[PDB]
Amino acid sequence: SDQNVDSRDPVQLNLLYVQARDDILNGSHPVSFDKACEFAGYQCQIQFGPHNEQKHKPGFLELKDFLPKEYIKQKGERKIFMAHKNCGNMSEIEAKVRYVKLARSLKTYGVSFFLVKEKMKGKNKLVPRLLGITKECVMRVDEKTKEVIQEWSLTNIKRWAASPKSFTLDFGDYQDGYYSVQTTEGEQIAQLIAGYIDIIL
Amino acid sequence: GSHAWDTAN
Repeated sequence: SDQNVDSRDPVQLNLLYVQARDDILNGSHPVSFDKACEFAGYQCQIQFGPHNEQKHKPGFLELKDFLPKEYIKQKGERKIFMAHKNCGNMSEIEAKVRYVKLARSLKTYGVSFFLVKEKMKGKNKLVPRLLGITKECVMRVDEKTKEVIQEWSLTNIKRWAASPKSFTLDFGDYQDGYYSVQTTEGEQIAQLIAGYIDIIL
Repeated sequence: GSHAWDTAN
C-alpha cells in the first residue's frame, strides 16, 4: 500500500470544489441532465462516503441540494446513485478533484450565460434560450440539453443594440436579418460584447 | 468487510 502521499492543499481544493459545485447547482454553469447526475454522484461520495446500497436509496436525498432546479422533477435520484456507485471507495479528496476537473472540462465552463427568450418559427410563445458570450464568439445554447446549436464569430458582428427589454445583433454581410431576443439584461450583454470586440483587432 | 480493504502493498 501507501507510497503515494497526497500533498495537495485540502483547504484550497475545497474552495475550488465549493465554487464549481455552487455554480452548477445554481445554474450559473449550465450542464446537461446526465452531467448533473454525474456531478451529483461525486457530491454523494464527498458528503456520504462510499455508496451503501442499504441506505443510499431514493428518498434518502433532498434533490434540491444535489441537482440544478430544472432536473429535480425527473428520475435523477436513480441516475445519481449509479454514479455514486461508480466512485467505489474513492476518497473525499479524489472525489473533489474529479468534480472540479469534470466541471473545467466542459465547453460551458467559465462562460458567461444569459437566459433570454427567442420568438421563432411556428410558435406563438417565446422559447427560453441560453446565450453565451466568450472572447471569441456568441453562442446559442439549448436551455434543456445545453448543447450548442449555433455560434457566431465576434469578427462577424457589425453592430448591436440594447433596450430595457431586448438585445439585438446585426451581422452585416454575413446574414440578411438581425438576431433579436427578449431579455432584461440587454445592457449587461452589450457591455461584455463591447469589451470583447475592442480586443479582437 | 469486502470494502475497507487492507494490503501489504
